[PDB]
Amino acid sequence: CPSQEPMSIYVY
Amino acid sequence: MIQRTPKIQVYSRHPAENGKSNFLNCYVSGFHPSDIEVDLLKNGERIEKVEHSDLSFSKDWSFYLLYYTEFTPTEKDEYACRVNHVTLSQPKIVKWDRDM
Amino acid sequence: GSHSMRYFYTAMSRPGRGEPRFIAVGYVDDTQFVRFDSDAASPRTEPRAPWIEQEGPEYWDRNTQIFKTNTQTYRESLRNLRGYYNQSEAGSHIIQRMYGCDLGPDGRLLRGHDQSAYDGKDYIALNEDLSSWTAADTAAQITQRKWEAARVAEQRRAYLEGLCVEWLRRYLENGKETLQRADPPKTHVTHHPVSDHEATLRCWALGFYPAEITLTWQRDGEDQTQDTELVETRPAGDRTFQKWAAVVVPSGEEQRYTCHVQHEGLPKPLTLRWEP
Repeated sequence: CPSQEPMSIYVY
Repeated sequence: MIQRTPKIQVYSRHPAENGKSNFLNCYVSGFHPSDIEVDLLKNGERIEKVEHSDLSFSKDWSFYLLYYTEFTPTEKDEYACRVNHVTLSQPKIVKWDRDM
Repeated sequence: GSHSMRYFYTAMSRPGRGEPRFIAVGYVDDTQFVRFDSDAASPRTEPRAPWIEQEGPEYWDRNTQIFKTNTQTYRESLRNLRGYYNQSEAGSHIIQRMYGCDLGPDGRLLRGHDQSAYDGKDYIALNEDLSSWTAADTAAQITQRKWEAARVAEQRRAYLEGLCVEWLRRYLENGKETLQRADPPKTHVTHHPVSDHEATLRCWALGFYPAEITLTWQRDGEDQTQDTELVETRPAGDRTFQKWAAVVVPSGEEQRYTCHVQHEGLPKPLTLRWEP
């Protein structure tokens, strides 16, 4: 199962 | 960019036996960027219903894809895979050799 | 034996041809099990191995939401990286991401991974400590600072040491008949005269899983590394892989040559010779 990643945390 | 040209292999899933249904594979790998055109040919003509794997990549970030279709090899029919990529000035033709 | 799970994300911009396309695939070892493609007619996470089909609707819904969110995040990230490199709006660019967990033969976490590339060049990577980053250049240093500010590494560590291993261990059990089955190679040596005083000896390994294999030629018990042609291991399309190694030998000297094969599925390593 992939990791849950909110955009506000994980954006480059 | 820094582009990488595809490696190409054309081969069968099972040992080739004339008159026996099999699968014709063209494996392209080591390429970047990911856009790539791959046709399988029967006697110079494009085979219609070819399927391919989902885009994935190796540890060095280069992409690979398997294109395949069912085929029944015979003594005379020639098979090949035609590849074009941005790194290539003209499509590359690699013929199927049952020894390779 | 040892086992790993990996997700591989590819986000590709294509100015003038719509929004960037996002693909995700998931593997356990050399077996793909899920895919997602933002270009699909109705994008949703879809099974690619039979042992994952038993997962319920919440699973597929969780995965699909996650990948739809990633689709939008990677679109922003592509716009950000274009900026970091002062690049034009005209060109196509690609971000690739890999992440996942490795287990040892006992089922214990051996290490975690999270790495990214931009246009096929390393960009940023989570260090083995699962705490600190290695950034390739001053652009990636911007991402590093963002990720350090948002405590991304700590969240990565939690996932990699937790859910990653948990779910890998589940898949390994559910797919045990295939994922934990090594199929040894079928092997043979072929002979192809080249000219009057040289022939090719080609050693074949067919039908094996996983893809890891060693396949060498020796002459008088000495490795023939520089003289061996060794094709990339290639998928047969039925889960198994194929490989060959070839050496051109002097006519009459064929028996001073041995093909050696190492693979998990083998009761013991093979030594083969051409058998006229």
